[PDB]
Amino acid sequence: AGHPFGTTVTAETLRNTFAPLTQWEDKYRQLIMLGKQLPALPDELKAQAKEIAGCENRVWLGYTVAENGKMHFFGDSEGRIVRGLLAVLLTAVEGKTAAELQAQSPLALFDELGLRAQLSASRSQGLNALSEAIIAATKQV
Repeated sequence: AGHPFGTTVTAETLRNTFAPLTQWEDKYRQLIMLGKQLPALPDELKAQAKEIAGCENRVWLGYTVAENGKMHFFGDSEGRIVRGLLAVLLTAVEGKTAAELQAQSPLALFDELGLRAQLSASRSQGLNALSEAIIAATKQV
């Protein structure tokens, strides 16, 4: 269930890493490299994840809550770009209480990385679906 995002990889290392990349294709590649750091979710735990759907790809997204209220998220995806975008989202949300996550948008980091400006429109529906799954999970907790 475990992954590096939030712990060994953070919003500020993503920011420092993406900031130099001015060619958008370099952002794209960084996005893909980032998603290769996401470990494979075994079919076992894809079943305990809610299936979220964009316009081209599926993502799986689960969560647990420690007793101190912190939420651990986990997920997987088949497309490499979508694995990158999911890694960015996990970096944004991992380790936060339900209270802390209803404070800003889950997708603010995608803007901060310069990623939204050039992604296809179709991505926005999957991103927005991810955002509302997070919002919904904080509602359940």
